[PDB]
Amino acid sequence: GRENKERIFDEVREALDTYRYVWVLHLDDVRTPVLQEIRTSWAGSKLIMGKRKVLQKALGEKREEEYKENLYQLSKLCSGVTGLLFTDEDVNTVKEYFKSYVRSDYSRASEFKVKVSAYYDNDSSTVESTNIN
Amino acid sequence: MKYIQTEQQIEVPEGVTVSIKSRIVKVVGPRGTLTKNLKHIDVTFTKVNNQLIKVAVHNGGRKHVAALRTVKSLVDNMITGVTKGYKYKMRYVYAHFPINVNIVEKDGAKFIEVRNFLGDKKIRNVPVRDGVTIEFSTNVKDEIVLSGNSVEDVSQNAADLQQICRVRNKDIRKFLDGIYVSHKGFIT
Amino acid sequence: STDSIVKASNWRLVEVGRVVLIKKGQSAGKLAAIVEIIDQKKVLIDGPKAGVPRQAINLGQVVLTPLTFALPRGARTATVSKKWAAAAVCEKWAASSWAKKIAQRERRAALTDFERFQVMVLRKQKRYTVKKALAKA
Amino acid sequence: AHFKEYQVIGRRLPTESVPEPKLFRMRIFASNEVIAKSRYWYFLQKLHKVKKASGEIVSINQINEAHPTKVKNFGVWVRYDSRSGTHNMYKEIRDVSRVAAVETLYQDMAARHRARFRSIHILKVAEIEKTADVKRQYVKQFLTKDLKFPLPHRVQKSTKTFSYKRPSTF
RNA sequence: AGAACUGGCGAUGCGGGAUGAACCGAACGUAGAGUUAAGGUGCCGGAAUACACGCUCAUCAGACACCACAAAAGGUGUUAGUUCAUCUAGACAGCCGGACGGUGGCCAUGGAAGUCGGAAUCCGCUAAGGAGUGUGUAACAACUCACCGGCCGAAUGAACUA
RNA sequence: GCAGUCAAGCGUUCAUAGCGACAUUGCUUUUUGAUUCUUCGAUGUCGGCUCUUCCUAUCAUACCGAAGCAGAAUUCGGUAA
Repeated sequence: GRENKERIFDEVREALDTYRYVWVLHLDDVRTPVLQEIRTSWAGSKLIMGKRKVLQKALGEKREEEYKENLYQLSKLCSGVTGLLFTDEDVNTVKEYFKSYVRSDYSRASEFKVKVSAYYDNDSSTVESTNIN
Repeated sequence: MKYIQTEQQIEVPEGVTVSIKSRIVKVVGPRGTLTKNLKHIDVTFTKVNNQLIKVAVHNGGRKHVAALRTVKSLVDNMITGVTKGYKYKMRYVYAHFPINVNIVEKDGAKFIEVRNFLGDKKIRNVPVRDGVTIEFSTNVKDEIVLSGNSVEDVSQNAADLQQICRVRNKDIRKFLDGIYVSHKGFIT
Repeated sequence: STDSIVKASNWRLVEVGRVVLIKKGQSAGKLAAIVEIIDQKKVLIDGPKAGVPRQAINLGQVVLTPLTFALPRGARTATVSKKWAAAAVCEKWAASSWAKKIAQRERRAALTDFERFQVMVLRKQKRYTVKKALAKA
Repeated sequence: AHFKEYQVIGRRLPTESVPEPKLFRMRIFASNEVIAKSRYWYFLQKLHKVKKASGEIVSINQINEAHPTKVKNFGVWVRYDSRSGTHNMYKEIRDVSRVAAVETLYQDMAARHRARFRSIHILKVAEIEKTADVKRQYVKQFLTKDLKFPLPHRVQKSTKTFSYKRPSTF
């Protein structure tokens, strides 16, 4: 319902101070047992998904209002169905991980691979963009 | 509630041209021409620019507005019937008696002849309409293909051809002899 | 020859600034402009220069004329009288062949019997030129 | 008939030990002066204890419209007695003056719901000041900008029983 | 079948209800003129094919008191309504991408794993996914929705009243 | 007498394929009553024979739909005199 949208609006906000890195992932064709082992292999990470126009507004789609600073740039970088991830151990590890990460999927025998596009650091307050396939 | 005006939009691609005097519709294009008589539906057609044509009903009731959408759907089948063209493929399920289906001609009348249906000596004749070409499936077993420009010429001739083979005084769960429409597709 | 030959079927349509002619009632043949539409059947009309008072009327009692001009919706009478003169619709009314026909049957009502006799003598002299101009081609 | 909105003021009775009864006024839509005095004691009996013999009418005043030529959107609340038990109704009318909208409401209830004059109680008629809160739809479709619509298929009222033109429409 | 009060008919014509002892109007000398009652004004049939706002389309319409028949119950036919909810931080419909793990919980056993049968009934991960709606395989496999997202661009859904 | 609607038990499972108890609303005058209206200075007051026409609430024939309808044989229903 709508109260799920007002819920997920909040835990996007309060995730910003607890974890220093903000990672957003483009993932179109995934499986739920594929997702749950992305979850359970990252116990330090807190992974919360949701609808885009909620996740845009929870990051703030305008440049005027925001929870922490330099926050609006990273929200515009995402186009498709996204799921956020919050870890703090290393910047080198996670971008190594989902390049190394691969499974198989449907043709619709064909490989499956989730990929990242935008990175952020809270205490540094700077927005990074990359393209790894 | 007496809607003040409603309207729809008819998309016209590049290859085809339409010509509309009062409610007579002529659609000309690559595969051929089709016509339709719409004197009864009480609408107003209007060109804006060479690809889009707005239909319109001013001050109409709900029975009048509901028939404004079906003017869209009847002219749009005239458009796809001339660019793409309509093509049905029917298959005929037989249990013990194979069915011999051919096309015979009696004074140019193009009759489809269903023989030996369920072991009957009766010879049935279903006339081919104007603007529908029936051919039999090369190198695929048990298939009859109806193709033409108009939907109402093709689909009625597909519906005529199944009801001539209807089973009487028998149970239908055991007896499945008959001709059926596999699917309704396009030419190109 | 690769165009859509769809006919126009042009119509007079009620709108703000559509000038009308009132056929029956107290007005009886005076111009007026539609100020504001109310619903399917009732409109709010006024003509200041003609002299019809501002009032709300049904569209049974009026007939639409093909002349128009621009007028903002909800305009008052003093606003209309300036737009009325600036478009010069009163001059543009008399240019039509339909305003001539009204004055034509009007003038035939007010003929003196001696004036009606002069129409006879002149229509005799007119046809004698016509019958010679005809039957030479 | 053509209704006229009136203001009727009532004062029970100046009696001994109670001078100055309080006062009461109402706004009454009626055809003439004689009905609206009698229609005043209809409602005002239901609200507290007076009668026509126990009461008297102070003054009646005809309320003309504050702005006739301005076109208004009107919301009306209606309590009418159907064949079953009575119930509320809210309708919206786009018309010219206050007393002309009640004219087109009694036609509207009689046509659609078959309610006579004696069943309907006009609760309150109020002017909707700003638009875009017009709740109903049939009032709302006339509020779009630059509204234009034709009148197709017009008839012509012929005075003679015969006409030689083979007449055509618009 | 038998009483109460009042008006009638019998004892009474005249206009109206096509027709009718009792209903509506009105009670009578003989004539002219004017105006009305009840009832009427497409035509028979004297009189507006008047004006105005709407509703209704019946493969048995409906048409004016007494009066010459109709009920309970039904109908996404149609026009109005009331009460609740959902939405422009994107609804309902349509397609398109997910739909999971503990755990085949157990009782049935010739064979059901959410599902031919049956007492029962939770957590984990979770945007979300029901010890689960059905198509059905002896049983598996396999599919869908309801639970969610992306394209998609304005209102919609449910229960009731007349 | 006949028809609606509510559905108890049944049709091994499962209210509504098929049967059907009673609540509740009706129609009919081919029933018995109720009335005693018109006929008591006659309306010739049972059944059968002969003969025409009409109603449909359809037993058969025609064409269809349903099932606990393999065929065959039936059962239930629709337009139909």
